[PDB]
Amino acid sequence: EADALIESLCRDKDPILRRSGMYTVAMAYCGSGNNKAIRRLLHVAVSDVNDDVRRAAVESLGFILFRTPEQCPSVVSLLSESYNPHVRYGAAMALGICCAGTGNKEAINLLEPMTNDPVNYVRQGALIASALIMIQQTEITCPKVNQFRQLYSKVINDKHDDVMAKFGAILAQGILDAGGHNVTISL
Amino acid sequence: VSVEAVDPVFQAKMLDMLKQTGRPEMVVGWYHSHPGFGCWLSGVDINTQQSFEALSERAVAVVVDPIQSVKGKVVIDAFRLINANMMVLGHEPRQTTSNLGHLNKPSIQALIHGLNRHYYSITINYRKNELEQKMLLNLHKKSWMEGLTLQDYSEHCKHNESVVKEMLELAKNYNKAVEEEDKMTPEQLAIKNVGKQDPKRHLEEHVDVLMTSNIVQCLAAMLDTVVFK
Amino acid sequence: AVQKVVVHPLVLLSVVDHFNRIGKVGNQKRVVGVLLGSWQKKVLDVSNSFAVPFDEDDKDDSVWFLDHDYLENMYGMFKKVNARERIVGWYHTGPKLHKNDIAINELMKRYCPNSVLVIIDVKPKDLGLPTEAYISVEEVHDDGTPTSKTFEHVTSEIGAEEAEEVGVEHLLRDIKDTTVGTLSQRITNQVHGLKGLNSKLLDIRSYLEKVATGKLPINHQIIYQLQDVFNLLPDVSLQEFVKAFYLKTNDQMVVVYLASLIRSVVALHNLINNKIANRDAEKKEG
Amino acid sequence: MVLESTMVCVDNSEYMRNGDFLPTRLQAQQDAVNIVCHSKTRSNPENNVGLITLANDCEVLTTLTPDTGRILSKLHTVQPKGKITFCTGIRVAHLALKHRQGKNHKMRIIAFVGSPVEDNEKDLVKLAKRLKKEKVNVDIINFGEEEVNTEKLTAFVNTLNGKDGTGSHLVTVPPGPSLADALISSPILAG
Amino acid sequence: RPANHRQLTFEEIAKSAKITVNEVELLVMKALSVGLVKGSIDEVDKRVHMTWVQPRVLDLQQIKGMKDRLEFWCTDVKSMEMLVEHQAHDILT
Ligand SMILES: [Zn+2]
Repeated sequence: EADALIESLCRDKDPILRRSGMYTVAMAYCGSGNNKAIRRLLHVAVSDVNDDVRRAAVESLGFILFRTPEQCPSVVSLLSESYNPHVRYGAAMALGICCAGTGNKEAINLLEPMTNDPVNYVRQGALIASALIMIQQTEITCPKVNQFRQLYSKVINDKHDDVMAKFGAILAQGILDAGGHNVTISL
Repeated sequence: VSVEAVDPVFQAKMLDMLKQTGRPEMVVGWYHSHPGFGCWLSGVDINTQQSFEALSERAVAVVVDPIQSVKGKVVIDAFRLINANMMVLGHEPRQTTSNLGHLNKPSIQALIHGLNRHYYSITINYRKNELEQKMLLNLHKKSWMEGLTLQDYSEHCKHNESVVKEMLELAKNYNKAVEEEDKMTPEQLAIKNVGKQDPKRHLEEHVDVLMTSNIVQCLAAMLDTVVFK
Repeated sequence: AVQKVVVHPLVLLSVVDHFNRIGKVGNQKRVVGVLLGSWQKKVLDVSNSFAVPFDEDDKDDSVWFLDHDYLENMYGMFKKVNARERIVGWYHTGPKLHKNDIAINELMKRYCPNSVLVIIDVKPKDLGLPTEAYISVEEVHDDGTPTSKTFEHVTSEIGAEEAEEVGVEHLLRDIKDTTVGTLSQRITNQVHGLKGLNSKLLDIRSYLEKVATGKLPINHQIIYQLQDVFNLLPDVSLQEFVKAFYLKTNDQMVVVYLASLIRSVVALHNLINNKIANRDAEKKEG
Repeated sequence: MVLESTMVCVDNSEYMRNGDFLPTRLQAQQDAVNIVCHSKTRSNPENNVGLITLANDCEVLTTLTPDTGRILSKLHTVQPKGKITFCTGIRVAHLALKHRQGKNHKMRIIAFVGSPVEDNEKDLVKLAKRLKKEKVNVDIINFGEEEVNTEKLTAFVNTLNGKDGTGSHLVTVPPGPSLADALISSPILAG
Repeated sequence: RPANHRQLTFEEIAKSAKITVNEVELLVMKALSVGLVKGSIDEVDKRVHMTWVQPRVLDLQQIKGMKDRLEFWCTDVKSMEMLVEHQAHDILT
C-alpha cells in the first residue's frame, strides 16, 4: 500500500519529512521482504547533502535487515568510518540495533576503531552499540576484556572527556546492569 | 556602540514606518561588528546589552566579523547574557545537549573558554523554503551560465583551434617535462622498491591534463551539432 | 549610454521577501520596488533596494499609487547610513508589461534621473535569465509614429562582489563551482538543447500566432532583420570547411595520442604493484 | 476627538482664471484648504490631509500627513494644464484610502470641481454605486458653471448619498462676488 | 532563392536589365558603391555571388517559407536534443 505514499513523500522539500519517509518505511518493510527500499535508503544516505536523512537513513536498513546479523557488518563496515561523523553515528546505531541480542563478533572486532576518535558522536554511539552487544554474554566464550575495560575507563576518564561523552558512557554502562543481568531484549 | 547612540525617535520612527507597511514584527535584538580584537564583548557592550534586555527576555545578540574570517567559511555565532544570580546553581541548565557538539565548532582556545565565565553562546540553524531554493538555486546556476546559454559555447569550441593549441603545446611541455624524470624513475624502482621518498605522484596531475585535453573531444560533438543544425 | 548592468541577487531575494511578507491576502499583484544602484560609473551596479506600497485597480489599468514622502524618508535615511548609493530606478514583479508603466516610470523620470526597468517572474519556473534591463529612452521611429517611451533590452549579469558568493555557497551546499572537466561540461552539453529548445519553442509559437493573428503594429520592420539574420546561414555546403574538419579532427588525434600514451604511463604503477605486492604478500604471508 | 482622513481634489484647468468671478479664485480655495486644514488641526491635529489634482495624468502632490508646513509650499506650482478627469480622479483617492497609517481614521474625500463633467450618466451611476457600495463620505463642491448647476448631479448625489441620518451634504455655491470661504463653511463639514 | 545553389551568373542580370556584358561590371560596382550589398565574387568565369540583403518591403512566400525552414530547424534541434539526451542522460546524467 505505502509504495506510492512513501515514493511520493520521498521527494519532499522538508528534510524532517524526508526522515519521516525512511522511519515510516522502516516498520512497513520489516522481515527483509523488500530489496528495493534499500536502493533509495543508501542512495539518500550517500547522495543527499543534509546529514539528517544520512544519519536517520540506516535505521530503516537495520530495521528491515534485522533478520541476519552476519550480513549487516559486511555492508555497514564502510559506514563505520564514513566521511562525516553523522553517518558514523547513525551507522553506530545500525550496528547497535542489528547485532543486539546476538553474539556476532563482526561488529565487536570493529568496535575498537569506533571508540577512539576526536568526535564525541562516534564515541557515544560506539559506547551505546558496544553496550547493546555485551548484554547476556559470558567472558569464557569471547574475550570481552577489551570493551569491558575501555567501557569502565570512561567513568574515571570523564574528567578529561566531553560532558556528553560521559553521559553516553554511563548511560551505556546502565544497559548491561539493567535488571541485574536477569532481563534482556529481543527483536 | 553605545546606548546614547541609539536614537529612540529614529528607532521608533523607522519601526513605525515598518508598522505602516507589511512588517508587523517587533524588535528581537541588536547586532554589531567587532573587527580585529575578536568577537568578544567589552564592558560597554555588556552594559548596553544589560540595558536593552530589560524589555525582551531573550535579547539575541549577534557579532559578525568578516574582516579576518576567510572566504571559505562564513560561520557566525549568536551570543547570550547569563544571570548574575545563577552563579550558585548550575551555569546553563539547558536540555537537549546533542546540539552542543555543533556548538563546539567555534573552539578557539582563548575567547570561548578564555572568557566563558558570565558569557555563553547559543546554537544556530538555518531554514530554506522551496521559493528560495529554486529562485536562488536557478539564480546562481544562471549566475554561472550565459544569457541564451548558447553564446559562449562556440567561443571555446572555436578557441580550441586558436588559443587552446598553445595550452596543448605547453601541456605537452609539462608532460615531457615530467617524462624526463620518469625516464630516471625505473632505475630507482629497479634498485630499491622499498619505501616512498618523493611526495609527487606524477599520476593525478597527468589525469588532470587529460581532463583538460578532453575538452576538444566533448566540444567536437558541439561543433558537429552547430554544423549539422 | 549604458552597455551593460550588474544586478546583485540581494534585490531578487528582496523579491523573495516581497513574496514572503504578503500575508496570504489574495492580491499578489505587481508590487513595485524602488531599485537602487550606482549611476556614477558607466556600468550599473545594484547593491540593495527597498519597496513602496503600490496598489492598482482591478478594471482600470491607469490607476497607480506611489509615495513621495516614504521615498524621500527611506532614501534619506538610507543615504544617511550609506551615501555611496543613490536612486536609479524601480522594478515590478509582473511578467507582463502593462500600458500604465509609462506613467509609473514617468514619475521617476521627472523627479529622478533616467530609470532602468526590470521585468521578472512571480514564479521561478522560467529557465531563462529572470532579469532584463530595459532602459527608459525615447527613440525616433522610421514609420512616422509619434515619439514615445521605448524599452530597449540592455544585457545584464548576476554577480556578487565579496560576501554574497560566500553566503550563497554556504546556504546552498548543493551547487558546484566551475569544476572544468567531465561533469560540468557534459551537463551543459546535455541540457543546452533544452535550454534553447524551451526558449525558441516558447517564442516562435506565439510569434507565428501573431504573424497571421496580429495587428496594432508590432514593429514589423525588425522582422525583416529577424528573417534576414535567419537567412544569413543558407545551409553552407561545408565544402571549404572540410580542411577545418581535418584540423579539428587532427587535434582530436592529438587528444587520442595524449590519452593512450599518458594512460599507458599511468598503467605502470598499477601493473607493477599488482604483481610485486601480491606475490610478496603471498610468499611472505605464511 | 475626530479620527478621520481628509482628501481634497483641486482643479488645475484654465477655467479658474476667468475675470467674471473672483480674481483667480485658485488662491481663494487655497485659503479654503488652509482654513479647513488649520481648523481640523485645531480640532484634531492627528488628521492627515492629502493633495492631488484632477488632471489627465494625476500626480500625488503630498502624501497623507498631519504636517501641513510643507503642504503650504506644495499648494503652489499648480501646473495649470489639462481640463478635467473624473474617473481616475475618484479612483486615485477612494482606492488610495487604504494606504493611510491610522486604520481607525474614517474615510472622507472632498473635491473642488471647476470644469463641466465629461462623463455621462452611466459613469455617474456606476461611480455613485461604487462609492455608495464602499461607503465613503463624499462631499461634492462645484465652483463655477457653464450650463445649469445641478441637472443630473442632483440624482448623482441622491443616488450617491446613503445613510440619510447625519450623512453627506451637497455644497452648491451660487454666483456672487463674495468669497467662497464663508459660503463653504456654512455646512457641518467645516468645523 | 535563399538556398539551393545561391551562386548565379550575369546572364540573368543582363537579361533582366537588357544591358550588355560590358556594363555589368559597372552595374555591380555601383551596387557595391551604394552600400546595400556586400557581395564579393571570387569567380574566374563570369558568375554572380551575393551576400546579405534587406527586402525592406514585404515577402509572404518568405513568411510561409520562414515558417517551413523555421519549424524544420526547430524540430531538428529538438530531434538532436532528444537523440543525444536520450541515451546521454541514461549513461551520464
Ligand atoms: Zn573596538
